[PDB]
Amino acid sequence: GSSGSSGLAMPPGNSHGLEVGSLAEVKENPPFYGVIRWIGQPPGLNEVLAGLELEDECAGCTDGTFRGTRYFTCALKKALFVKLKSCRPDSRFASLQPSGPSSG
Repeated sequence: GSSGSSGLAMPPGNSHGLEVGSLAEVKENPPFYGVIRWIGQPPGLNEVLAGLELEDECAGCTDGTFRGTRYFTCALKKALFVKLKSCRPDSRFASLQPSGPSSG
């Protein structure tokens, strides 16, 4: 076990903690940010693809449809699918103890 304070780490699993609902980041040329939506493998190519919904409307993306198979419901031009294995936890909106003194 790693020597720290925060646990819930499963490197042997996916990478750290990338699941539906949680924010993640993809390592590519265009630096963008999106939250996970659907995580699965289409009928043909076995690969954990986590559907990320881009906050910014970029021309070229889809409305949450991979290979003509809608997994979730999102806006138009704000759904980019990527390999979950090549994803990174996004702590852009991660909070830890809003206040110091917890003892009321």
